[PDB]
Amino acid sequence: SQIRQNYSTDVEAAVNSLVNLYLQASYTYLSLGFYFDRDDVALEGVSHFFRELAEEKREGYERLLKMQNQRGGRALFQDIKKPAEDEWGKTPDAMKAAMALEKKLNQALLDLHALGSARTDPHLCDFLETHFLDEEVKLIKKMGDHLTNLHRLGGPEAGLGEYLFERLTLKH
Amino acid sequence: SQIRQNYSTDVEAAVNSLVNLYLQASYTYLSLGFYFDRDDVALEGVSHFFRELAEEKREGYERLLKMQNQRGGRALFQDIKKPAEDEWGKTPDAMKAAMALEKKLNQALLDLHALGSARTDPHLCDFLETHFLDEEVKLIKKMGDHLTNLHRLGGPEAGLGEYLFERLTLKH
Amino acid sequence: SQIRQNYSTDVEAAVNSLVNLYLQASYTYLSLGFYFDRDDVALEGVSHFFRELAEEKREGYERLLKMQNQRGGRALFQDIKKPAEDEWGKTPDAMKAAMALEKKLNQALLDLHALGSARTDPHLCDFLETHFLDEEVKLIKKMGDHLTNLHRLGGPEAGLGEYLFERLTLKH
Amino acid sequence: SQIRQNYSTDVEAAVNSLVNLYLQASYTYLSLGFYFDRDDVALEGVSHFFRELAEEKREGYERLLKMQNQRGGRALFQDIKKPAEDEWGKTPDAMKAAMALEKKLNQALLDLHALGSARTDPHLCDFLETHFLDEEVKLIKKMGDHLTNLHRLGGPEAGLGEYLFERLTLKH
Ligand SMILES: [Fe+3]
Ligand SMILES: [Fe+3]
Ligand SMILES: [Fe+3]
Ligand SMILES: [Fe+3]
Ligand SMILES: [Fe+3]
Ligand SMILES: [Fe+3]
Ligand SMILES: [Fe+3]
Ligand SMILES: [Fe+3]
Ligand SMILES: [Fe+3]
Ligand SMILES: [Fe+3]
Ligand SMILES: [Fe+3]
Ligand SMILES: [Fe+3]
Ligand SMILES: [Fe+3]
Ligand SMILES: [Fe+3]
Ligand SMILES: [Fe+3]
Ligand SMILES: [Fe+3]
Ligand SMILES: [Fe+3]
Ligand SMILES: [Fe+3]
Ligand SMILES: [Fe+3]
Ligand SMILES: [Fe+3]
Ligand SMILES: [Fe+3]
Ligand SMILES: [Fe+3]
Ligand SMILES: [Fe+3]
Ligand SMILES: [Fe+3]
Ligand SMILES: [Fe+3]
Ligand SMILES: [Fe+3]
Ligand SMILES: [O]
Ligand SMILES: [O]
Ligand SMILES: [O]
Ligand SMILES: [O]
Repeated sequence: SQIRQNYSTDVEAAVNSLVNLYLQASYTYLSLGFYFDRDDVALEGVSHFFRELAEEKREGYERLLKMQNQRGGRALFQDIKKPAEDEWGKTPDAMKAAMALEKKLNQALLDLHALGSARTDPHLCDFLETHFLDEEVKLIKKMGDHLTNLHRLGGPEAGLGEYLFERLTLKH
Repeated sequence: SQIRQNYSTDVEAAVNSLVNLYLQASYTYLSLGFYFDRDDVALEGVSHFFRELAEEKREGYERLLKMQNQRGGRALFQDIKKPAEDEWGKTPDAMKAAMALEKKLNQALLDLHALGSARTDPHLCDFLETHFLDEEVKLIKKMGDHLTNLHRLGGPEAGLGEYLFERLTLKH
Repeated sequence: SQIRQNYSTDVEAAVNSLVNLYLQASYTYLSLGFYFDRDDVALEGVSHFFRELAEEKREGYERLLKMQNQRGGRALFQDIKKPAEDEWGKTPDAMKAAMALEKKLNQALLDLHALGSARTDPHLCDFLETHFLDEEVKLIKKMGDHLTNLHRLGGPEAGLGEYLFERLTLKH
Repeated sequence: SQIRQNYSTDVEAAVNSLVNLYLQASYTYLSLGFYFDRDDVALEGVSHFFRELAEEKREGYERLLKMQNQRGGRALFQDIKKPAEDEWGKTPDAMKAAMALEKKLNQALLDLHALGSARTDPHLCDFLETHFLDEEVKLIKKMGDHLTNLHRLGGPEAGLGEYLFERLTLKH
């Protein structure tokens, strides 16, 4: 590139990888989104929650792609692996799947910050600090709070709790 | 003071004491406030309730400090004792702790009115009558009502009741 | 915590410590605030300056407590040590006390950034960088400017300078 | 009176006395007001301060007269004693005269509250508590603050301080 400066081939390839990971997470959220709208699941607020996460994740990869172009990197796409399940169980299960996905995304973000820090790339570090890390922290805190409210509503009287949580906590 | 008039050294020192008591109650409410926002407690409305009480208590001590200055008293600060617990249990427990704290504040207010009455200080008596006593009565009535609603929602099906009360009674 | 990730027990405890330090500074500012409103001190603008600092410091600890909850830390409170003086002298003295307090807060902030940097916690580093460090720099620069204006107004004609500075520099 | 109830002849006569005292204070403030507008005194803000006090004191006696009528008392007027001085010196002197007058008014108010308390007349006590006592406290605190600012501006460079205080503190 006529423009590339302080932009290591390692960051470029790790950014390409994080992009595939965002694409895959978006895809997972899409699947959870339509799943909770099945006539036999029918939890509109849960469906909305996950549709919104698919949308947020898309913004993630679009922003990584834009930063790749701005630094003089070359985007390279791989296949997007289908989501890990085709049925997602009940709200607690789905929510725990989502937690696990967000934890993996967060680790991948932290790993890429560590790497850019190690290649003294402060622009890349700042970029992640600004557009990604706090977003992850806030979102994980929110899923944790959700898991705590579902747990409190679970046990013997499981079905009623799931209805109430979707109705009184999730936006529909 | 060039300004002090009918202001006994006893009232002045008791006002200093009530100030430390307000500081301490504010501090207790702060602690209850963040506690109910822990990812493993996650009761936003309860957290809001107690944050608001911390704020109200701060107004209390600021008003006592201002009246101290207006009467020609000298403020004197002591250490603020940390709250009595670091974990606050469930909503009923926290609410009973709050009740007990408010009852102690009310007794301390009544005691200071008695004392100013005994030093024939009608300004101090009126000041408490106007800015403190009815506030205490209204607030204790509210915590009592809350305790009655939690009791009605308690027993075997404890977790569900706590969710509903936070959702349908507390402002979030 | 179901949510904690990359959050060292050292940062958590140092955050708890910084919280007690903010509580203590807020308390010091409260004391300076009412002091300058005594009928025998009577410098409304100075009183306003310090009341505002008490308020800002409270925002500080509330933000640290919120970040503690978001990271999955557990808040732990200690006693709040009373302010170091009960009488604060003249504006120059108070202002130098405030400078010293802000310098200690700044060092404690820098130390905690160093520590999170050493535990490769970029979220914590960014958090301080964003909500604390520049605030400290701006405020210390402002107290320094104030000290320079008081010095210029001091010396033989001390009392007049203190009146003018409160009237023509501080917001009342 | 067809209306009088729980209204002792002692309160009635003490209310008549407090009225003459308010009339006299109003008269004193009138005198201080025009004095500071003499071409050879020429302190507009000081003049305004005292004119305003004359006005406030008039409201005082009008309110006592109205309450006398409402309780079924009979107003009785005596002569109004001329003010104690015809020349009032400099701002510090006038302000100390005003302080002394307000202290005497406050004592007379406290004495009348004590008396109505002793005749178990809660209406009269409340009336004073509501329309008089806090007004006195606030005003004395304000004169004290003023005296502190004048003192700080006094000494060798007396004339300049008096100009600045009238210009930068008093409303003109
Ligand atoms: Fe959307
Ligand atoms: Fe969105
Ligand atoms: Fe967005
Ligand atoms: Fe969007
Ligand atoms: Fe399957
Ligand atoms: Fe950085
Ligand atoms: Fe509030
Ligand atoms: Fe409030
Ligand atoms: Fe309020
Ligand atoms: Fe408020
Ligand atoms: Fe414990
Ligand atoms: Fe009353
Ligand atoms: Fe009253
Ligand atoms: Fe009363
Ligand atoms: Fe403010
Ligand atoms: Fe502020
Ligand atoms: Fe602020
Ligand atoms: Fe603010
Ligand atoms: Fe001392
Ligand atoms: Fe940064
Ligand atoms: Fe930054
Ligand atoms: Fe007027
Ligand atoms: Fe008026
Ligand atoms: Fe008026
Ligand atoms: Fe008026
Ligand atoms: Fe004379
Ligand atoms: O978004
Ligand atoms: O409030
Ligand atoms: O603030
Ligand atoms: O007035």
